[PDB]
Amino acid sequence: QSPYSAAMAEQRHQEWLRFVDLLKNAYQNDLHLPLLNLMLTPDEREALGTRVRIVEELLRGEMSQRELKNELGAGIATITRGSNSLKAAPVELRQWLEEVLLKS
Amino acid sequence: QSPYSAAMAEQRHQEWLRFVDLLKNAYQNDLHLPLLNLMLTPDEREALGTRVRIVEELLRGEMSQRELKNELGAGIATITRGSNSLKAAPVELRQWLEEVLLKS
DNA sequence: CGTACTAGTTAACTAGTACG
DNA sequence: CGTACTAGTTAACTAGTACG
Ligand SMILES: N[C@@H](Cc1c[nH]c2ccccc12)C(=O)O
Ligand SMILES: N[C@@H](Cc1c[nH]c2ccccc12)C(=O)O
Repeated sequence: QSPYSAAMAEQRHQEWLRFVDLLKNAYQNDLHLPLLNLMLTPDEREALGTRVRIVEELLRGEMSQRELKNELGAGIATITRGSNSLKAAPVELRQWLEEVLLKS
Repeated sequence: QSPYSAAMAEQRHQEWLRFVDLLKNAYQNDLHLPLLNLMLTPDEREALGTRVRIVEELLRGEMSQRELKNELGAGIATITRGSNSLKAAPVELRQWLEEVLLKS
């Protein structure tokens, strides 16, 4: 009896993270932006602004349900379906989401 | 006309950067992955996946224009229109592309 | 008070061929 | 031999209302 893969690494990284390695070369300076004008599009930083704005504004929960859609212009399907993604993720790394709002 | 500084206007984009400061908090550890599962989508690693595939395979030039389409499945309009993006970018920061192509 | 949902229109990307 | 084009389809995202 002998296991195939278990010691050192359990999950294998093939695509999304070899991209996060070149991102840390332009994150020390700030050259991942002319790099994003060659491999992706302006529509990727258009959907980062309004998507990161309904989550950064929902987690506060003061004026974010009926009265928020008029300020930016993002429907009630995106503002409350962004809430459905929070209940699927785990709590050990939802905990880091608290490490980046609370300010420690 | 002027020895130092030419034309005064001042301009800054605040959307992709509210996402780059919180991305640097999870880049020191590695919690930007549960982060990409609740405010990005699985199509955001399918676009960083296949878009980093036609550029990292075009810049070398071995099997990335005609014989590539069957190996993964992206069509000839993405692997040849991705070449048109390089002709628009500048050489001062395309130079950093050499800082991460030669070494990587 | 809050959420979920039913109806409403837009956007990128994919695939095999045409010519320089 | 290396690029770009004609024709083909596959997902994403907006908006305003009603019920628990
Ligand atoms: N994964 C997101 C999908 C999404 C696309 N565009 C959005 C804009 C805002 C919020 C969420 C989204 C969700 O279902 O929640
Ligand atoms: N700006 C890119 C947009 C793009 C979308 N999907 C792609 C796939 C591969 C390469 C580029 C892309 C282009 O037109 O080239």
